[PDB]
Amino acid sequence: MMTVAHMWFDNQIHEADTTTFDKRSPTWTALSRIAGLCNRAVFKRDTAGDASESALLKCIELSCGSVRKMRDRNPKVAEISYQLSIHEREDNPQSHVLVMKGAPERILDRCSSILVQGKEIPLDKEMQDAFQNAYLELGGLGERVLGFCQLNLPSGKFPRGFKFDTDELNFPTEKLCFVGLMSMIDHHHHHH
Ligand code: NI
Ligand code: NI
Ligand code: NI
Repeated sequence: MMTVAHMWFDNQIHEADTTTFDKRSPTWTALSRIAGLCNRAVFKRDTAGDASESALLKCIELSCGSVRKMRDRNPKVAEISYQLSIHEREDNPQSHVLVMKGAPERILDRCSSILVQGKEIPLDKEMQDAFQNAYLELGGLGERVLGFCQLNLPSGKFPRGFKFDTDELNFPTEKLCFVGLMSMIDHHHHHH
């Protein structure tokens, strides 16, 4: 049974509440959403979906509340299974946000920018290294590591009700904004 153990964002490793750290950061707001929306899985309880998304669903459910309700005000418009999905932003219904997850390194390659304390900054060398190092620690704990990114689709070219072509990409899947990593562990010993 999977459970999110750690995560990397705002350039810092975080412990997942086994009972994230500071939720204040808007970066955590986005990661949380990417982990809840780019996720097919419903009901640490009885799952229905693959292991990883099961854990994510549990993590976000406990850390942020009803993901059921999160998925409700962020209508799925398109989807693929990396894994991605586009939604009508709760923020402003008129625009869309592309949420994607998958292999850390492959994910990283599709990102030009990255969020640090809510601020989007180019994903230069320094940051790529911060990522490699993080990716090394978490993977080194024998945990399954996932990468999370998103992209606020321009409302001009992708207005509300734009027919996204899931097969033949009718949109961009490159130059996304890296948000964070989330590592999960395959077992437990006791509960607190
Ligand atoms: Ni730890
Ligand atoms: Ni153990
Ligand atoms: Ni203990």
